[PDB]
Amino acid sequence: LLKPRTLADLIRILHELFAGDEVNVEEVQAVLEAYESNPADWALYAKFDQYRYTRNLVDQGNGKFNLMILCWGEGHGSSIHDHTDSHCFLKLLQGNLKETLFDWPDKKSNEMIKKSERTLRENQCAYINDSIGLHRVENVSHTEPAVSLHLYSPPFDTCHAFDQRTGHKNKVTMTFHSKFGIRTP
Ligand SMILES: [Fe+3]
Repeated sequence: LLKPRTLADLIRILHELFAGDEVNVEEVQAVLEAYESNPADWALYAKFDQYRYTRNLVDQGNGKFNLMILCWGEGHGSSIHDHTDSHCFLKLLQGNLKETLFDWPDKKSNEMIKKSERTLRENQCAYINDSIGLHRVENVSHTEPAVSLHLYSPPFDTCHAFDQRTGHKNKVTMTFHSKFGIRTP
């Protein structure tokens, strides 16, 4: 496990770590954390939208994981969501994100209430999966966009969004704003 000097080396070490069947979560998190965000490395993926956060595919991990860059304008956030029985690693490349943790709801319609919340700062790496809980990610800044590096394994095309007032969930199809630096139709 060596310190990645650049995004490209980070991706090379990631392919080595996911070469097997089973993920060593702590080692992935440690190496994502060790990568010191350099904007020159990832400017190509930092494609923003005025109305909501964008998902920008970087690498498909030989089918073992999706590595993608998310671009969060001021005030942009996600729904409360799950991660489709996959691992989710979330590293801050620039700015700050607020993460709010929720428990899976009862089957009785009730307001979802937060377990916790925390700020993720530049270069920190958060980890989550469905056995830990659900979560919402937002850029609450009024002045600074955020950029995060997300790694899901196994990859998934769809997830669930949760309505904070009832806990009822609906299915959501992930959209890509770009793939490999190329904007999608
Ligand atoms: Fe998430």
